[PDB]
Amino acid sequence: FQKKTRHYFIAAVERLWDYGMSSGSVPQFKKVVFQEFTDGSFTQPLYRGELNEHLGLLGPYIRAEVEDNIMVTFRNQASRPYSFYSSLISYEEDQRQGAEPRKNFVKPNETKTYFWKVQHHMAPTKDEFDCKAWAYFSDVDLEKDVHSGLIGPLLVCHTNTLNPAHGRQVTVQEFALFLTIFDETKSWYFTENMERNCRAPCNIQMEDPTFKENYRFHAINGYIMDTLPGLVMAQDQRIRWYLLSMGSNENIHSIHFSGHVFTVRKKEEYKMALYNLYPGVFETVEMLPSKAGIWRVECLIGEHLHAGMSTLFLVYSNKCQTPLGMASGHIRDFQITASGQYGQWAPKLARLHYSGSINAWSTKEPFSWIKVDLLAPMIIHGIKTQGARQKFSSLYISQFIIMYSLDGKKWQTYRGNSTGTLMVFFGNVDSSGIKHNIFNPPIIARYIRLHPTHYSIRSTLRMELMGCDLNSCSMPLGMESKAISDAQITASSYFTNMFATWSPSKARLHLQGRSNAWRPQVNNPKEWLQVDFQKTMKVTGVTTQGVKSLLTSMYVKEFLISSSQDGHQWTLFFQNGKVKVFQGNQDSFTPVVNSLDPPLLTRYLRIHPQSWVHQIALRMEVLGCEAQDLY
Amino acid sequence: ATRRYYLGAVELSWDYVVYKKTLFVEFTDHLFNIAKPRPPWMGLLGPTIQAEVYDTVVITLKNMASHPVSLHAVGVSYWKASEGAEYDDQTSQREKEDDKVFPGGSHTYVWQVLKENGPMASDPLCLTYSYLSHVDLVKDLNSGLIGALLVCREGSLAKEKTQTLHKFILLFAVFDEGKSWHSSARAWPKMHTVNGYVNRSLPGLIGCHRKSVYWHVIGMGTTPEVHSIFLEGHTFLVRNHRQASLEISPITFLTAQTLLMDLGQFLLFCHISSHQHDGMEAYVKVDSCPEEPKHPKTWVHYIAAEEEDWDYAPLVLAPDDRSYKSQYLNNGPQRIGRKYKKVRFMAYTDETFKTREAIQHESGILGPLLYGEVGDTLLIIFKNQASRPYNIYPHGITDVRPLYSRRLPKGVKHLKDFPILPGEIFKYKWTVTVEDGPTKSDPRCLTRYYSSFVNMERDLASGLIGPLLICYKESVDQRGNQIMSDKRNVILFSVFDENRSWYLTENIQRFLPNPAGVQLEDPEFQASNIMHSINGYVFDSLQLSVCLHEVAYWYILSIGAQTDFLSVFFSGYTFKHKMVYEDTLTLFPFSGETVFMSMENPGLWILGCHNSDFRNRGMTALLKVSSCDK
Ligand SMILES: *[C@@H]1O[C@H](CO)[C@@H](O[C@@H]2O[C@H](CO)[C@@H](O)[C@H](O)[C@H]2NC(C)=O)[C@H](O)[C@H]1NC(C)=O
Ligand SMILES: *[C@H]1O[C@H](CO)[C@@H](O)[C@H](O)[C@H]1NC(C)=O
Ligand SMILES: *[C@H]1O[C@H](CO)[C@@H](O)[C@H](O)[C@H]1NC(C)=O
Ligand SMILES: [Ca+2]
Ligand SMILES: [Cu+2]
Ligand SMILES: [Cu+2]
Repeated sequence: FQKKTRHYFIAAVERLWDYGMSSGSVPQFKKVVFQEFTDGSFTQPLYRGELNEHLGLLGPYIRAEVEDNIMVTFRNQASRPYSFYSSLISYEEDQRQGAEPRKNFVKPNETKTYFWKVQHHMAPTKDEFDCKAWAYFSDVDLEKDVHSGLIGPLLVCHTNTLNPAHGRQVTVQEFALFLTIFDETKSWYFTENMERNCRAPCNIQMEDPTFKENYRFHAINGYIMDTLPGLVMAQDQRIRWYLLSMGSNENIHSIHFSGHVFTVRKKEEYKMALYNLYPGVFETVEMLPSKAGIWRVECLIGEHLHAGMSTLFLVYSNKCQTPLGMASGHIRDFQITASGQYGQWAPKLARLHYSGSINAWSTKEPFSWIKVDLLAPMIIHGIKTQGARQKFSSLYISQFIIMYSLDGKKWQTYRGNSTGTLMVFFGNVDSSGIKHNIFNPPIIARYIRLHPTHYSIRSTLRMELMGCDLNSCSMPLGMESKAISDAQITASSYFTNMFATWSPSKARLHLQGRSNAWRPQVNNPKEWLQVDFQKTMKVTGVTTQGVKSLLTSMYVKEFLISSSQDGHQWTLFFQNGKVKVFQGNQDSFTPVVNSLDPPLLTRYLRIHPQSWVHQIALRMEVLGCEAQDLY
Repeated sequence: ATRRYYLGAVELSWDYVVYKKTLFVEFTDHLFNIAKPRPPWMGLLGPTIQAEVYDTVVITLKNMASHPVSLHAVGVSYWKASEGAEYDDQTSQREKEDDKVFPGGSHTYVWQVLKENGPMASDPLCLTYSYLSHVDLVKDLNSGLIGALLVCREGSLAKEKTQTLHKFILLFAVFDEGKSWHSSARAWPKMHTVNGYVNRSLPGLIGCHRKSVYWHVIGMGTTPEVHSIFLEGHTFLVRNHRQASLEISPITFLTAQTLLMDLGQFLLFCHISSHQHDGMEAYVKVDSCPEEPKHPKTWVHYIAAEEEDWDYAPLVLAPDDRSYKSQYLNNGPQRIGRKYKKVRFMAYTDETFKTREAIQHESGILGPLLYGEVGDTLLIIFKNQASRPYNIYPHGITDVRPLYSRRLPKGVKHLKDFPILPGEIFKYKWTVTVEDGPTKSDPRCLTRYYSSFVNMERDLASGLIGPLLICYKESVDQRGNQIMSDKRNVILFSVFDENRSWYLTENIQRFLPNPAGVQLEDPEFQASNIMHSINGYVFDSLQLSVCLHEVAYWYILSIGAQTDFLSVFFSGYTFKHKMVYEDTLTLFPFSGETVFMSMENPGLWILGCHNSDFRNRGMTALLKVSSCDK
């Protein structure tokens, strides 16, 4: 096991503070932020990924293990020169100096690069959590350069907790939360008061009841209207929260998550419902959000809530009603086929809460619709629907009907309990109208279409889906555990000599050896492999794989299946038309989630290889359980 | 089991002749019929509702008010068909009706405790949680909607049918009748106080004497408004992390316990200057009982209270009208590096109070470093050598009695009362027992202090401060006593408000040139003497010498600088307080806390505090680090 020197090419820039949701006179603001770049040539802006856009109006994650190396090659791009600073900023030694100028000052366009061993000083402990949380900010003016906008998160981890995949994730999913109450008597704000809001209609309110951030700013980042974006999480994969309050001396914030509870470590771990964040106290706390649906975080402090903390988070993942995954789903799943167009396109990006200007679905089309392949027959209990925000335009969909297909071929409309002819659904009312519709009787589908019945400026949408699975026996039938005896499987024929016996009794999803899989005596498509269940079974699908023969690769590319009740005559598998051309392997290893449209009820299952790689070679497994026994 | 609580919410008229609200009723209704548990400690309180780990509670609220009012929990799980919190959680038609009970409505409530929200393996037997109401969070609260809601392991109905427990719910709460449901002319709205028991008001009951009493304490308000609560006996549950004084903020609840001595209804503070006048109080009648039908050290201190002069900023000075610092000291003519006449504790060699005790020019104003492990006895022999009379009392120990007798100075109710005039000396005995020292959890040395108590700060502010250290047992045995235990060192965060000092206008005939315009009571001059400092030293005045690879404990406290709290700094350095590692210490005005530090970051470091509105009003020092020798 190794140590790593992990640099982070990072800088400081500006743009700032948007509101446009639903709740147009909106103001420009021009505060400073940290920003992660791509290399020394400070060019690639390093697009903030869907996985960390919650971070939003503060800086990128900087992360390390115990016996590690942290490095920051930093460029300032601004007016007032700023700097990097946190606690373990372990400077070094001494110098021929004049009372030790240890002053960190980073002038615009200059590059101040610093890097240091991260001792067990900064590390979390055996008593603690898998990772502790620390702040970095500009120390040029720690007072102003915090309302200005140089808040930053820093994570320090136990050894063997991160990945090749960057960051960690061993049942993780982390989020930071940055609760301040920003104010502009701080940082260059002069270049805002008479930069915008004033021309020849000016000279109105100097510092009398004007309070422009105690007119607004109650941060949970600075996407902190009463709604910030990226709080996507799986209703299990237990989520760690990084709460760090900052600001001034009224900046106590007491946060909680409705209908959820979390555990905090210290001496031990004791269970808590809300946490008085203090300024300078960098909390880590974890929870297991086993209640599906759509919630929020709020600083419970009366007057704070009532000017910006009611800031949503969504859980999708099962019991049963979780978000079906639109934050936690499928990067660019499914969309339409002509219905939907406006440069800033359709889905691709039409999810709930998706922050930005290029955000959601968008079509000035009297005849429209969008389509989600749930990639499996699913229960859909409801649909949270919301709208977007334009130039100064409020635009959304006001009315909609919902059609679904369980199959793809023949569709039809919907008729939520005893309505009339057709189930008319009520849309949004603004650019943040999360109007969680529920399906009165539920819906079982694979595909859902949404069709507008009236729009604002454009048929315009962003949405999540409510529900969860039916729960078929997606559990290994006994090929792996070998609950199915070596006796219990024959094949069409087996290859055999002296240095090998590739008998059918070897076809096992992961099996090592000299002869570690099934092989036919020669290579024919009308060749097969047969499982015999000593009883009557129900099947989801067969997991296929090839063999690593130390010789060459061997695997099966395409196959067929056949079923029987008698075990001597065979009714084979079909699509909605001809036989099922099965999408099989491509390597010595790697298995295949290959399942069946009509769950096959049988007792005699036969594999029918069609196309292969070098020889026909099979390590495999069946998924399922059983209905009644034989009759 | 499966528990039901059929109780709605009402409008009621309140008192102790000023102010009438909306409360949270208690009653056995199907309609509107009386039903009361409330007599004692229950103030404005929806009934303390208790459910165990595996249970399922059903509140059904009947609303009666001009108010649209909700019901919403914390610390518990439920379906989006409760929550009781309006905002677009998508929620179908019937899933939002829990969110706001339209005025004079009626709604059922679906409440669950799962395993995942029961209390953790080792902590409070029973968790502190409250039940709120939020439609208009600010309104619903200040008005008067709040109750206690408790949750704990498999056995209340069964192991409190057979168990004995002395438990109350104290609701430390700050309703503001200007933020009520409610809206020439001279007398605008007000309140600020415990359980709803105002000013000095007192509630009800007590617990038995020879054992322990548990209180689920719920923090309240509609603003960032911190308190700091006390009474006699230590208040040792936080975890079994073992605390000087319950310290409550915005919205706070964890749950704590204490022991007892006898009948003395013990005094119940909010103990801060600002909250005081309009503050919180209640008694505690600790009575007799129903249910019966390498040894220990001996320390010595000769300390005198004694008048001297204090230059807060000697080393460094550079004023004119050139700064906010330039303004400090005597706002008439005199205004350079700032000199006042103070009275600080100072210890002598022996009864012959003659031999000057060599000083610790790092502790500045601070008294001699007092220390005593559990089991020891402090014989503290104390002379006044300042005219205007004072005394000595340690916030920490409870067994403090005059040396030889168990008398009370001929007349007074207890020593922190009146005693010691100019000249006269008193022999005090401080005996320290396990109860006032640390534990198998804390550090090994909790931080405390001694003030004088003839006047409170009209004393203290004038210089009466010194650090008291109570500690775990050890001597060439126990833990860490094989080559050396590296020395003890104290920082004191203190605003001295000369404006109150028992040397008030004494000091104006002094340093200030001419009272030929004897001006007093002023906007800027009052601000001109509020001295935000660490050990009297201010504005990077005498810092501290240390070196790298050196390692020892810091003991720190907030005193005199009140009305507020202190998040505290240390540039680039990090400490192990509470056996975690944090970089900033949050400190109240009781605030005794004890950190530990590996000194190995060479350079100037600007120790101050994480609040950047005093560290400009002074309130900063420096620290230096560089290799040593030995
Ligand atoms: C209890 O509350 C009453 C409320 O009036 C306090 O009475 C006055 O408070 C004003 C504050 O503006 C002070 O100027 C006076 O000291 C009080 N005057 C009267 C008429 O008594 C009162 O201070 C409170 N009691 C306590 C605990 O001191
Ligand atoms: C370099 O950065 C700062 C940003 O304010 C500025 O002084 C200067 O104009 C920049 N250099 C360029 C783009 O020529
Ligand atoms: C629609 O019918 C279902 C059938 O049980 C019912 O549960 C639901 O309450 C009805 N929808 C309404 C009136 O909200
Ligand atoms: Ca609801
Ligand atoms: Cu807050
Ligand atoms: Cu108070």
